[PDB]
Amino acid sequence: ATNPVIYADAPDMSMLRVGDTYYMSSTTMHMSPGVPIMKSNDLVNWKLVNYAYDTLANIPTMNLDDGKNTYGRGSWASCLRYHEGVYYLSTFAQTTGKTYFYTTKNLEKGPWKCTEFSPAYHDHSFFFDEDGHIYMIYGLFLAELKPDLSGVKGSQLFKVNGKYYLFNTVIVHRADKIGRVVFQDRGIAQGGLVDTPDGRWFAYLFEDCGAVGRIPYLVPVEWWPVLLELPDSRGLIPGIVASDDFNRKKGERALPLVWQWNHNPDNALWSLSARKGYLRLTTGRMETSFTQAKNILTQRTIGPVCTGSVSMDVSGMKEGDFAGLSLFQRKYGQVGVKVKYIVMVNGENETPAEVEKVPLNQQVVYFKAECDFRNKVDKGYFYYSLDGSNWKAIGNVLKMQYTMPHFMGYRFALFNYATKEVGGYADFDYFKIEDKISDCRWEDICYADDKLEGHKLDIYLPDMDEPSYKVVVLIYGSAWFANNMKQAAFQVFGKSLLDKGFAVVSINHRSSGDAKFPAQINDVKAAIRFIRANAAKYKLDTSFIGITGFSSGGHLASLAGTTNGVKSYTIGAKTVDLEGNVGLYPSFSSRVDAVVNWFGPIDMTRMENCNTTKGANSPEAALIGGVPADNLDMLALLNPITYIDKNDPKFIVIHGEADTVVPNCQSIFFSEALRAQGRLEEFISVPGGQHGPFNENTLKKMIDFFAREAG
Ligand code: NA
Repeated sequence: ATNPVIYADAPDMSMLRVGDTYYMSSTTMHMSPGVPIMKSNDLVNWKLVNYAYDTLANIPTMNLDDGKNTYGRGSWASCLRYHEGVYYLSTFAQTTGKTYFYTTKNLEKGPWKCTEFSPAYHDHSFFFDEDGHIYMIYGLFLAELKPDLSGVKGSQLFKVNGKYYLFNTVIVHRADKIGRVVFQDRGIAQGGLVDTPDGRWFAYLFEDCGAVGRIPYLVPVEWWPVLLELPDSRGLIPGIVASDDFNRKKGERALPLVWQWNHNPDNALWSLSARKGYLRLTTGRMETSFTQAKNILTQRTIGPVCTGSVSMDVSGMKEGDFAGLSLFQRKYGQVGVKVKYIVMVNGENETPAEVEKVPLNQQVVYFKAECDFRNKVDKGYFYYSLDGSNWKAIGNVLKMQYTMPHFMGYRFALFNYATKEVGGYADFDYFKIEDKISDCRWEDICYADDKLEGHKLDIYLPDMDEPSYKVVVLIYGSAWFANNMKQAAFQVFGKSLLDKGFAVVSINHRSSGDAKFPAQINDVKAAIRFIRANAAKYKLDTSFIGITGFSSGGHLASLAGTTNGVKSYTIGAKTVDLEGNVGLYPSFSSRVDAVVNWFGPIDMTRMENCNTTKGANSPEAALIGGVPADNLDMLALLNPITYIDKNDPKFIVIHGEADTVVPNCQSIFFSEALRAQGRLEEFISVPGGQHGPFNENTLKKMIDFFAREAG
């Protein structure tokens, strides 16, 4: 029984009481239907009962025609009143520069008598006075409305106890006929007064809580007003957001009130009688933009965490169509079946970005979208699935940002649109929403105390519920040039390790552009230090931490392997701090228990023709910030062979016979040095070859090895 009383995007509240009931209008801007009315009995448990209108206007901006929109605009702050048996609801819109008035004797069922006129009065608060005139404030200005509401002859006005209090930081204006600071706390502003039958006062207001949107707040009021002891809440399901099996009894609302379209729907192109138990979105138009697509169906996202889901059927789809689930704003995130490949897109940046792509060989497919708003971390994880339960992660994390436009919370979104060919369809069996979260995925976690992307890692647990998981780290091949390719490492190893029962931790390291060696190994050891220190939190059994990587990721994993317990080292004139002071957990161990090295470079003194150094242009020259031939000491210091001993971990080195960037010989140099001191478990020489083209058998041996050393 706490605040926020609604952890969801319900901005520009206009609230009132009528007996034992509470009512509240709201802003959804460019959604259809518009101006949602919500009912409550306790000020705590809310539910949608009605909307003021279906569509606002039949104009290109509102209809998403001719590449035009009205995102952020549409129906804005409304005014809700009850006077002598009739409910009175007003809003305005810059989308048509008009003010609209709606009246009914039953706020839940209707019907509405409607009127409209120009201009739009900005955040107007109309009021019935006991002098018998209908006033209206806005901006601030005062004026008198006509009787039949066909024209005129965050302001919210309330007369209490024969004094006029206008709400607008919150700033109340008192007056006897028709100025202080009353609240200044986390910018929780805009609203008015509401009383309880027993005479307790509250101020209904909202905060900007980031991605989730703009969330209602109730504050107790004492008497001037001076800004929870209310019944127990039962969340926002099914009041504000609900699941839908898309099954309808005789004469039932076709779409629960929880549903609102993006802009004016094309009501020709969706149906619930096409396939009984299924929603069928059909295409009408070829699009160049996701946000110019019609018949995107939506509910709100909810805090503090949430998860949406769907089941689809792709048989109907045509060449170039794209239908799935979205976390939807300007900076959106998709996951769906494009034509068939399962695909994620990340539209954070201007151009959309297809991240990962799996082929589909079924027609029934599932999707899931998670949201972590907890302390405004504001991240969206997408998954797919071919099955009821077995959820396969896909693509990067969506770093949600509350942008303007669309000036709205992130919504779940069912979509299906064409790029090449119209007529195709996509069935949806159900939509499912829950206030739970898996917490089997944390991406873009900082393992040092900085914002640098070089110091970011992604955690992944197996979804098989177990108190703790043994860890395996992934480093990426970049020739030490990338600080941002931990996502690529996951797509290669991730799934296979996860099925065996391993927690996976792909990490980033600072590029050779950012810093020079030993920055790269300093980072690896810091990521590991972080894992142990935060182990309890992410259910990580750090009795075992494996580590692996391809090319430079193999190099760094190997160098990590041989330097267990090594603080520094000195060859010739050159010393090199091998552990570092990157994070804030130097207390903890940077050890690893098992290494697998995929065709990593090792000895750059024999990198060229298995003999000599390379030029000042080669990746190793960039890594040390110096010309290899003349920095022969430093090349040995970053060589893992240097640090091999009997009590180092077991290794598995793997390398193709036709690898044209890192030769054969590098791995063999390493495996011989190891095996001599009993460290090499297995050297694997793939006849195929090539720097990556990594197969069923080689992959399976990685798993079986990590499993043997872990148990
Ligand atoms: Na050693």
